[PDB]
Amino acid sequence: KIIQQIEAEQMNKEIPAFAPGDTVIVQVKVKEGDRQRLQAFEGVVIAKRNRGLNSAFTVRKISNGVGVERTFQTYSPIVDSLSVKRRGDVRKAKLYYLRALSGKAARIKEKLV
Amino acid sequence: MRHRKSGRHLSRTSAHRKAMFQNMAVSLFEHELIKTTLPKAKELRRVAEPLITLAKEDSVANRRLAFDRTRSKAAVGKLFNDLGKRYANRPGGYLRILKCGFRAGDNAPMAYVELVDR
Amino acid sequence: IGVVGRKCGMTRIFTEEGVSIPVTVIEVEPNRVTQFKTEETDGYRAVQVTAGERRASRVTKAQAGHFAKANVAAGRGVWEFRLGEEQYAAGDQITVDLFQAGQMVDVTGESKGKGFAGTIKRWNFRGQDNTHGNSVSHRVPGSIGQCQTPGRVFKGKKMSGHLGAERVTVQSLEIVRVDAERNLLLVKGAVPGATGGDVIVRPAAKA
Amino acid sequence: MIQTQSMLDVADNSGARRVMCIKVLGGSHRRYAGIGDIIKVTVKEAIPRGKVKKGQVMTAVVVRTKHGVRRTDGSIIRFDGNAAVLLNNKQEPIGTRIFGPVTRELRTEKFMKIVSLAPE
Amino acid sequence: AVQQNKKSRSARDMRRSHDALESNALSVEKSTGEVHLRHHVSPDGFYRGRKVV
RNA sequence: GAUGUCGGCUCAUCACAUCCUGGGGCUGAAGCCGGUCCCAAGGGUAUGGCUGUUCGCCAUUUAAAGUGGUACGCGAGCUGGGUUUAGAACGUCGUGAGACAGUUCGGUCCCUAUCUGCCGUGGACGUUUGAGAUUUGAGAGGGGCUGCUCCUAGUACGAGAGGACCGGAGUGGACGAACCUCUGGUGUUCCGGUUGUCACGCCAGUGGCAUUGCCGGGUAGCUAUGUUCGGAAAAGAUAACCGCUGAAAGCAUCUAAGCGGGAAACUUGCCUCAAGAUGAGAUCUCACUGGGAACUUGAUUCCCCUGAAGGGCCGUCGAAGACUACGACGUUGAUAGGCUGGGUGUGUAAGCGUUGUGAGGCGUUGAGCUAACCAGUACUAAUGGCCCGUGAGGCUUGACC
RNA sequence: CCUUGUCGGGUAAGUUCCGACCUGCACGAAUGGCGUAACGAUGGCGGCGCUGUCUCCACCCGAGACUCAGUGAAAUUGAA
RNA sequence: CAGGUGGUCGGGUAGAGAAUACCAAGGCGCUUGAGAGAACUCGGGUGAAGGAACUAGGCAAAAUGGCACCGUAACUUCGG
RNA sequence: AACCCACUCCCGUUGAAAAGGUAGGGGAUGACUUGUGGAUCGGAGUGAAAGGCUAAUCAAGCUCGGAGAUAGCUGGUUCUC
Ligand SMILES: [Mg+2]
Ligand SMILES: [Mg+2]
Ligand SMILES: [Mg+2]
Ligand SMILES: [Mg+2]
Ligand SMILES: [Mg+2]
Ligand SMILES: [Mg+2]
Ligand SMILES: [Mg+2]
Ligand SMILES: [Mg+2]
Ligand SMILES: [Mg+2]
Ligand SMILES: [Mg+2]
Ligand SMILES: [Mg+2]
Ligand SMILES: [Mg+2]
Ligand SMILES: [Mg+2]
Ligand SMILES: [Mg+2]
Ligand SMILES: [Mg+2]
Ligand SMILES: [Mg+2]
Ligand SMILES: [Mg+2]
Ligand SMILES: [Mg+2]
Ligand SMILES: [Mg+2]
Ligand SMILES: [Mg+2]
Ligand SMILES: [Mg+2]
Ligand SMILES: [Mg+2]
Ligand SMILES: [Mg+2]
Ligand SMILES: [Mg+2]
Ligand SMILES: [Mg+2]
Ligand SMILES: [Mg+2]
Ligand SMILES: [Mg+2]
Ligand SMILES: [Mg+2]
Ligand SMILES: [Mg+2]
Ligand SMILES: [Mg+2]
Ligand SMILES: [Mg+2]
Ligand SMILES: [Mg+2]
Repeated sequence: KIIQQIEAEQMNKEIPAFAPGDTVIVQVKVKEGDRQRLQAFEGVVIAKRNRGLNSAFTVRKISNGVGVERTFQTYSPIVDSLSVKRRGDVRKAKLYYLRALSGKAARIKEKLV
Repeated sequence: MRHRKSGRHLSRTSAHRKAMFQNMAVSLFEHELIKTTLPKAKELRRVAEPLITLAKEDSVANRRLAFDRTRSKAAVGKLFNDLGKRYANRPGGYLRILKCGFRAGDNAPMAYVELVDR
Repeated sequence: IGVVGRKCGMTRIFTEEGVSIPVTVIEVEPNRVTQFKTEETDGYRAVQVTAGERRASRVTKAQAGHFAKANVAAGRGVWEFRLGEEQYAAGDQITVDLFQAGQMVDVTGESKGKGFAGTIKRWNFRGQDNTHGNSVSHRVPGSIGQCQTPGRVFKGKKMSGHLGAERVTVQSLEIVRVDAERNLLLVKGAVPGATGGDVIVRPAAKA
Repeated sequence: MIQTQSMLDVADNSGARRVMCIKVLGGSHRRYAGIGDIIKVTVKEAIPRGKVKKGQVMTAVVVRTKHGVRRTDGSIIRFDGNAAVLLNNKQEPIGTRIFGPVTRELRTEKFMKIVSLAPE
Repeated sequence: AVQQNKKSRSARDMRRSHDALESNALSVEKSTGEVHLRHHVSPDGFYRGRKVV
């Protein structure tokens, strides 16, 4: 229980409650050119691990006609903010069936209001 | 390589092995003493006791969960009515294993499996 | 000198700026001193050092009387460290207090043993084909020697067997944190062996 | 792209549509090429009129891949599609407008041109 | 493959010198005075002085 | 009374007449580059197109894509494209069967390793009384590579173009060892979805077989395509070469005497094994203090009492393992299974109640199930037994009451 | 034969392939000469899809190999 | 002794079907077993990023596959 | 698809088998496949022709006689001085 007890002290609260199938917006830090600033990265969440400090989610954005996905570490001092803009029912845990579909086929349904 | 892995194969396929331990348990809850083989008794004690722990709570959902893994009317009837009530206040450790000699034909070491209060 | 610990699993800590430091956590029992080998009865100069909690019914009377020349009441293992020059008494106490930040150290230990390994895993050989006419030989070694002269296999040929649990030392790993309350060292990098093993932490001399 | 004979398209206006890797420049035998490395391409399928003819040895830098780029964190950016940007004899680009996103991992002193020309 | 010379009486008997037997884990039952194997049920059915079968 | 022939794959080892890196002499060597010759074998020494090809010719690299020996290394290690038995065909030669050191299509590659050898791993005995544990290191292996920038400095050099030596800092490639926190993979023992059919008396619910029926996910372990670390610095003795003093030979002269500088090679330095190192080493600690007779006198042999320190069998097991061996533990008890709480995974179980003519939806509703993980707990299994090992450790000499 | 003859096409690069040239060592007209739609388990090149063929292998499931009890061969051999 | 041997009978649910998947009547468990879960060999399952770079040669594996309708080239012996 | 045949890979080679097996292949209303009964024979038959088949034997079977064929060719040839 000695690494299960160090890992309580790195965790200081940064994140709200959410699920796969949401549309989050993420404020990340940008360290370039000797000036720190923020940057907004908004997409749809497709994955979650829950190992403690080793928790990490994944969010897919369609930027300028090109897909991109970004895996964020949860308790990093880079992932600053996390807001939830929409939520819906998907009845699965990992949405990896959206690396193929593109447009109207990749619509998250709405049972959940 | 087997590092920290658990469960032994016994040189049977995975569907034989499921349908054999289901059949050694269903005969143990009729006669309450079985003369069996020693490596087959060390792995019977990881199948039988989750049926005795389950029998301590009567439910329609538990009598369906019990029927769906030891599939017999007589074994479900022998639980929930005799067992799970005789063992109502013993936490764990429901049956014992006593090594007994060797088989005549081969040398397969034997064992008894016996319920603990009988 | 050095301190004897235990591998207790890998973790990961974050700095202020944002990078991740992979960290191996090492638990240290405070180490008692058993002997102090001087140079006039023994030649060399060294120190026996002992970690604790062995049951009383497992020590022989040869070892129980050996652990009572100094009031130690000792446990598992006796290790010995060769040292340049420092005085030590018979019954002393060696803690994690001689380490600081930075301070690149050496870490020894037994590795994890794989049973009886072939030549594609032990020595990283290459394989023959899989479809183009090939016979039973798909992962076997190739040839061994030359034909008529020398007529025998040279000593030191690379063949199969026992990727060992032999001793190995990782070299020049740096210390991230010293904890004199829960008795921890935090080392950035990999430490040899399985979790729950036994390990030695020595200040490095390669530098 | 990341291996010899890896079809990958270009992210450029004046270029072709598809090219193919033939040699990973660098060391003795670099087997793979990540984001921000110089490869050497042949032009495999041109646009009916651009600038670059079909079947010409050129030089390109790699800007997007499906394997991803990894930072000093457990945080990786991973696209879907491979993408290159052609160069001249000197390492300046040929075209004018770059299509799609790039990463900020690429920006060094010699590559301050194409980072400014792209919508990230 | 085959041999090229036959093996003598010496080099045949040296091979089978690592091949002996043992089963000495015997025990006397305290109650019945019956001999059996250590950590086994006695051939009458007693284990540590208790009838089980 | 048989030594299986060319090229490829796999695995290699030596030579030096050096391709690269290291040290230097001369130059028709300004600088950057070179040319040529002495010293040096430590580590390196390309992917492809075409051909049966080695070879070669090309395209693109690179610090460089060295030359030879080992049955032109290697078929009881692989292949069988070439040569190549029987079939068929073209061109040529012979009236004819047929042939060609000319072409073209098709054509079975055998072996369970006894000995030397090698890579792993145990048994027996020895080390002069016997045990438990820790070690010195005689000797032997492992490793050894290199680019590009940037500062020195656009300085020395040169009409200009072009541009350094010595030193320092940075981060790449190829190779190696370890290791799963991360990023992934696998995960037929975990949880879902679903197709055909048989069954449990029927409806519901569920279970067999269909490659794990076909798939979606995935804990532990294992793993690389991931993560970290490595190659040195320095010291000695030298090679080529550069000398300093200095005669023989009044001068000169690196040598005859004397005195230095000198490279990845050599010897240490760093990691591992290592007293079977028969030369069998060294420290600490523990154990055992009974007779008798025969016959011969390191006195030997027998009889009887005694069996210690300890070890082994046996049992529960292990990130140890082909068997062994090693390591932890046996009621002085957390060694393994179960049980009780977590954690992780999966994605709102059945039953009821509702809405609807019905499939279905909704309270039921983060539900239920959850292998290998963590923490606790004597509930079951590790039996206060047997066998080995004895009884004070020879003799000579010197010191030493 | 000399020979990878010379010229064009296809590939970043083509001793094979396709189209021509005529200098046919040694083509040629029922041992038939040149064309030819459809058919070939036929010979040779090229392309799309596709992939553990391959960079370079990692993991899992069965049957052997290994250990224990029963039975129990073979080729070979001057002597060690 | 995994081979060879002429002719009749031949139910049910799906399906064009004597193919194929489960079952009825009826019959069998293939005359050495028990372990443990090394290399390597055989018969299989999945795979990051590439997609013939392998090789004498896409050999072998992977992929394609049903019924209904739309749609269809050069060429030709006028059928294809 | 039964059925007849034998194009590819791997396994097997002391095989389960003196020519198979597991996966894939070609023909499948005819120059078809096959059951029973007969006819053709050793310099002789048959042959959509390979020198193929004629009882696991074929550029001329198998068996018994001539016949203890012939061998300038190999191998062997036995107690003492
Ligand atoms: Mg869509
Ligand atoms: Mg099945
Ligand atoms: Mg192990
Ligand atoms: Mg094979
Ligand atoms: Mg010799
Ligand atoms: Mg011979
Ligand atoms: Mg030389
Ligand atoms: Mg050869
Ligand atoms: Mg062979
Ligand atoms: Mg050989
Ligand atoms: Mg050296
Ligand atoms: Mg139903
Ligand atoms: Mg059935
Ligand atoms: Mg000793
Ligand atoms: Mg004792
Ligand atoms: Mg005529
Ligand atoms: Mg004709
Ligand atoms: Mg035909
Ligand atoms: Mg046997
Ligand atoms: Mg039917
Ligand atoms: Mg793949
Ligand atoms: Mg893929
Ligand atoms: Mg090749
Ligand atoms: Mg090729
Ligand atoms: Mg094929
Ligand atoms: Mg038939
Ligand atoms: Mg067929
Ligand atoms: Mg047909
Ligand atoms: Mg012929
Ligand atoms: Mg015949
Ligand atoms: Mg005659
Ligand atoms: Mg004769």
